[PDB]
Amino acid sequence: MRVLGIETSCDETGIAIYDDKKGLLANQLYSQVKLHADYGGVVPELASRDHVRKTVPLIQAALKEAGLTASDIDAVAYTAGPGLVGALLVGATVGRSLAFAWNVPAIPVHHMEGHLLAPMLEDNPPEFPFVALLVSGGHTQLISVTGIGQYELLGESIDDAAGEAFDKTAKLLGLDYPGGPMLSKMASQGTAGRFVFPRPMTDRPGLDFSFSGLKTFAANTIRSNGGDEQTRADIARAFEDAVVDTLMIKCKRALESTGFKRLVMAGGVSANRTLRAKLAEMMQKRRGEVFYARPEFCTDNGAMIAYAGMVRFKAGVTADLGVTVRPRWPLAELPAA
Amino acid sequence: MRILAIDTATEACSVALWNNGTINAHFELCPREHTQRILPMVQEILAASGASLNEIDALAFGRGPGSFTGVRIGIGIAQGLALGANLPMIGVSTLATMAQGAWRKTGATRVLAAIDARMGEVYWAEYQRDAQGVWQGEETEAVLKPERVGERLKQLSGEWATVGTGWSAWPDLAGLTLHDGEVSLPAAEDMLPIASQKLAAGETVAVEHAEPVYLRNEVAWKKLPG
Ligand SMILES: Nc1ncnc2c1ncn2[C@@H]1O[C@H](COP(=O)(O)O)[C@@H](O)[C@H]1O
Repeated sequence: MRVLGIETSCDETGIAIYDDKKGLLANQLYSQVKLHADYGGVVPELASRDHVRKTVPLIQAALKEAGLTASDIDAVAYTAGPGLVGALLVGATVGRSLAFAWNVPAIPVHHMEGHLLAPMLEDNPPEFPFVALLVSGGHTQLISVTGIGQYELLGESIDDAAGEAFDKTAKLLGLDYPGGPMLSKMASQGTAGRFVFPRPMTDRPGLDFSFSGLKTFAANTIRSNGGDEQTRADIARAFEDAVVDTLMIKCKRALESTGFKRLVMAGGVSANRTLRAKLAEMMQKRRGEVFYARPEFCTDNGAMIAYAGMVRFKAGVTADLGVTVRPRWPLAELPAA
Repeated sequence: MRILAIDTATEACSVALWNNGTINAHFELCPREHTQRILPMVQEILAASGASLNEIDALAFGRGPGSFTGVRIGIGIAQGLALGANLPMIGVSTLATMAQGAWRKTGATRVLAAIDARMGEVYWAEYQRDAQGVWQGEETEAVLKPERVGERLKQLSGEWATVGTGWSAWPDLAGLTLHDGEVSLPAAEDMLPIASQKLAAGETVAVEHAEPVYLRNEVAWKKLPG
């Protein structure tokens, strides 16, 4: 079985072809970073216009990449939400009308489920049950996964998600939007323990998060110190170490509470080098296991949508002729499979 | 020939099919329901004329201008269908489509098309039908302030029919002899004679070349300091 996946929820056009026997057959990606950088954030109108010029050519390139023709595709999967209504609508209208024209089922996919299931694309995929740490731009959640579509929210952030906290501090460190990865590169040249940032919500028990106060601590530290590269790299490292220690403490607590032996990390922030090593080390001590997506499948791609689309198609999730986008769509609201 | 036309650039949802002259059409006001109504309308108009999507010779689409969202719904749906069925595509101006509608309804050969774009500006065009039924004046398509339109009306002469929501938004814009064109919104059935002329001239594009015509290309965001 072959599923074509379409991802256009934010600033990246992702097209992929996933075969449940042979694995990933094609993976195409166009990033709009340079388009939005100058505005310091994604301009919805500019993002929507760019998905229009890249969706159809990238579908055409993905088919020629995998050396397949139209009839080799059994279903079309597209991100229906959450995301930007304007960007979502590009992939959803192209995706649904393509499925109609090819006379194949169309699969609306939840973008966060896409991220969550991205580690299922690697060898030795996680078995249920597992604790999932979803660390994205807008969300930071601890989820109890007991099956596919069986997601129990254990904890979430009350303010900034870990990803936006990374972007906000990177802006203050003079980096271009989105600065999260560049902050992490700066941090790798940093001196351990030079500065010590707090770990919010870790004094009291509970699984909820808070990162807004790290932005303020960072801002005040930048102002109270010199502007040399080494100082800024030491602040970048102190910020990263605090976010990772916080995420590690909360993951530990969730594993204890649930009683689970498996931990899965997903979302853009799960690409972080320091987070991957610290969570790996903790699971080795617990005598458990960590599961990650490859770094490219941590951020927006179409492979996770073609994969999650295939799982939903096997469970009976099909779209009617009406196209529907859900810019606000909670992971808890999605039905169990 | 067989031509399928679709339009969602404005507050209306419309589809139409041309089969060597005979036309089957459907039009409806679908505010906030564009994505919910377009593919059921396509499936129904094809089933009605017993036509298969694979037998279509050209897919005509509302290229704009109009609602940015609406124009992108129309191009998205048309691109998926054309890519899926390997169909040549024909972009038809929403301004010229309303001119054709005014001619079909009133016999008007000289049309002043104005769409009420947000921010108090209008999408403007001066369209004149020639002896061959071709609407001339595509180079006049622009986004203008009503004051600039009023100045432009002083430069024109004769009898004109008015079409579009621009005249609803600014009815005090109406030296010239103006008549109501009886068209506020485009219909896909009025795209079919324009698409038929374009297909005959070999002026079709492949799916990857289909582009929207927004006219307003200015961003409603300032760039970061310096
Ligand atoms: N290596 C990294 N370290 C920290 N944050 C990252 C890294 N790579 C991506 N991100 C962040 O992850 C987010 C993008 O992922 P997402 O919202 O899950 O699609 C942004 O907030 C990025 O700054």
